[PDB]
Amino acid sequence: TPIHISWLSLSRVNCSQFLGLCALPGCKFKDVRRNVQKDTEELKSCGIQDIFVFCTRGELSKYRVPNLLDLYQQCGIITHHHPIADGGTPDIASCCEIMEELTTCLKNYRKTLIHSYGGLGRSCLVAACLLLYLSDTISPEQAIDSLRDLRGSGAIQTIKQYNYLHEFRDKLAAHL
Repeated sequence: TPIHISWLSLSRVNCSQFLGLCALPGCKFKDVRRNVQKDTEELKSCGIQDIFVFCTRGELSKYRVPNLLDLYQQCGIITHHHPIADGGTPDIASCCEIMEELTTCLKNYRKTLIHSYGGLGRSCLVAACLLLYLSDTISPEQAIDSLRDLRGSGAIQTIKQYNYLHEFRDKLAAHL
């Protein structure tokens, strides 16, 4: 099979663009045997221009895709690797850099895709953060609902992540 991308509409934050989310491309784990090169080519063939990866180095090793980043760039895709702990959250400085690189991809009209291990939690956390980021009217609860509607009730994984969403605005406000 291909690799499925779940496209998030950003119209709720006044944006014509869509943001793509997915699970680990080329992942090879129990019962899951993907072809990292075919997947890459597929994404490339789809028009993907920029890809954000939140999987750590260890994971890329575990799931036998250590040169994931390599392959993406070999295919002409700009790769944004910002490791976030499985079940964890990004510090404010890193999450801030992610928001900025994402916003730029959109303002440039770049077909953008983001992924974690299972595209459910770390990825939804960043996606939901981007909604709060681009809108000052949407609630954490609402941003969570939008991703829940896209990824399922398991959109956000841990209460640590829920906790980050609530107050992400305040933590981000903390700007010296």
